[PDB]
Amino acid sequence: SIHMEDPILTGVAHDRSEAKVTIVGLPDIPGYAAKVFRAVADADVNIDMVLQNVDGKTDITFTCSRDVGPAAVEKLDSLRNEIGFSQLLYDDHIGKVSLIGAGMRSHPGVTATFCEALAAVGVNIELISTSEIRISVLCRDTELDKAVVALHEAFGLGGDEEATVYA
Amino acid sequence: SIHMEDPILTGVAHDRSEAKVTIVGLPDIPGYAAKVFRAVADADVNIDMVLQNVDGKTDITFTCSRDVGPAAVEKLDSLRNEIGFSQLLYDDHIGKVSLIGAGMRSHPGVTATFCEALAAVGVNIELISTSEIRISVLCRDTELDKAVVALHEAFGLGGDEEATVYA
Repeated sequence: SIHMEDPILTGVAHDRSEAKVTIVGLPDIPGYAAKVFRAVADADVNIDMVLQNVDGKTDITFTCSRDVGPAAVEKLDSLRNEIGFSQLLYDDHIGKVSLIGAGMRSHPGVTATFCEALAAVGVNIELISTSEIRISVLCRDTELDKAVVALHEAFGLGGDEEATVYA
Repeated sequence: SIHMEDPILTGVAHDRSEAKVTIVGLPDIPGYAAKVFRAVADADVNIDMVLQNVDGKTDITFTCSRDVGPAAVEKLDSLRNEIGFSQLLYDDHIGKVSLIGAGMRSHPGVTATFCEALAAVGVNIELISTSEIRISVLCRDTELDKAVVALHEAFGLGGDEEATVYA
């Protein structure tokens, strides 16, 4: 489409078949995080919403599609000695809702308006990731439909044959 | 340039003047997270690497440029009653190193190779965010130069007048 000084919003996406994985109690020593990502690449699972958070320990979280969810954690567990973790967390009752677009990163107001919209329909955010081209949140599947609606409303979308330049 | 089935890597970026902000002890109730982002938008600070992690409480983390770092936390603190947090964390001795590109998200191996490269020069990852178009990590400023080098080496870049289609 239009593929400027204001952000372009091309749509609202949603995926109901999502899994959330947390590796708990990772040594904060160089090498260990890399093993986590190598294991996932070796197992051929495309991951998203990835983050690291803090003992001398750290946790890593990501999502992936449910269908490969169990394959992910198995691979991960098969390397419990080499990766130093104490626990693997798993949540397959969540879905991802997203604002797609471009140039979103210089306008933090978009993210705030994104969240204000979900809050207004009492949607709870479990994870959030943002980029130039996507703002995604992870929530329970029971709330995906009201989230999509709220987003469409808040941003004047749409078709989605519509795109918008939002101010 | 070239702006395919393999990822395009257009460069390695680095920014030494970075600040890391953590809002600690946020009520996991709809509305509060949105207040955090609204405060930042109101204060006109472009944020990045944003994440939410877990009591009934949650934490949010992000980065921004140092020059506006203190303005961020001030704004945040000015709303300590309305936002429910117990603590604000602040780190201005870190920098961001990034792999720029497109189509990176279907190849988790890139992220793993990214991390393997930093691990090999004993760089510690404090934050990581990934997208189709950027993989960034936050580390101490004392390690930025060796990180940039290691990345260039690992991915056959570059100029950066070079771009690569990596396999």
